Amino acid sequence: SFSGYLKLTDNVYIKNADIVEEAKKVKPTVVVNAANVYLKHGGGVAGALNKATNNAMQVESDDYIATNGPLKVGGSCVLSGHNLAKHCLHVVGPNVNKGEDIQLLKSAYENFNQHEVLLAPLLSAGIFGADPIHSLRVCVDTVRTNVYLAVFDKNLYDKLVSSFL
Ligand SMILES: CCCn1nnc(NC(=O)c2ccco2)n1
Repeated sequence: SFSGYLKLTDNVYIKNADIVEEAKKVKPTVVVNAANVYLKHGGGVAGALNKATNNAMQVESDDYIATNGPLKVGGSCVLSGHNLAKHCLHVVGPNVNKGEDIQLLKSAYENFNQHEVLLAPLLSAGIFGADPIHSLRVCVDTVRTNVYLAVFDKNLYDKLVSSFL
């Protein structure tokens, strides 16, 4: 199962890890992708997860969008986890760099409650432009299921742990 995580709360754990390497090692039931509404996995966590699937995640995602149209900011869809997990839960956190409502971050984390255990990144962090300290606080105050957070950046991981209330 998951190893080397620091316990933050009853149900939230955190580790300085590359979520792709973590997914290949654990092969969890659910890996969360930091998706956009179009499921265009170009960069950040999405670009890295997609590259690890040899673009199979993008091919599956384009078929999903062709059939269903875009997701909502704050929404999600369950697709295959390919070689990384049983399932990938593509969750759209607000992208502050695109002027999206930061208040939708709680709605985005509510998607995690439909899964008993997940390997996940901090939503809206990184290239999505939100403050990761705020993302972690919304995560702990919203998610009730078991969430194993992988934070790629060591310096950010240390700041998140040392400032956690
Ligand atoms: C790229 C280094 C790790 N990192 N990942 N997301 C962030 N972002 C921030 O620290 C930030 C954005 C708005 C306020 O603070 N840093």
